[PDB]
Amino acid sequence: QTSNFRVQPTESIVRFPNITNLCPFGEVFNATRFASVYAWNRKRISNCVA
Amino acid sequence: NCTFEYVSQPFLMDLEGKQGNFKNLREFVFKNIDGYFKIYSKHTPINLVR
Repeated sequence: QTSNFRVQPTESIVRFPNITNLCPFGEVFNATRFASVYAWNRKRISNCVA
Repeated sequence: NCTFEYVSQPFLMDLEGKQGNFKNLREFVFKNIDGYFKIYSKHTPINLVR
């Protein structure tokens, strides 16, 4: 028994889920009217894919 | 102040039959580990008091 033989992998693949729960940036970059700089509007973004 | 919110299809109401002591046993397990809140459930037919 001289050595060992291994079928090396040809390539590499990755699979994460369907990527669907997109964050609502449209509501912040495509809003009809923005707030005044002295009274800026603030929106909390959480539990979504940005 | 609100730092989360979530919704899903309802689970509590899957009652069977109409009358007789109690119809369906609801079983829940709540566990809080490493920030995560884990909720397990099951529903089962039953015909018995106590």
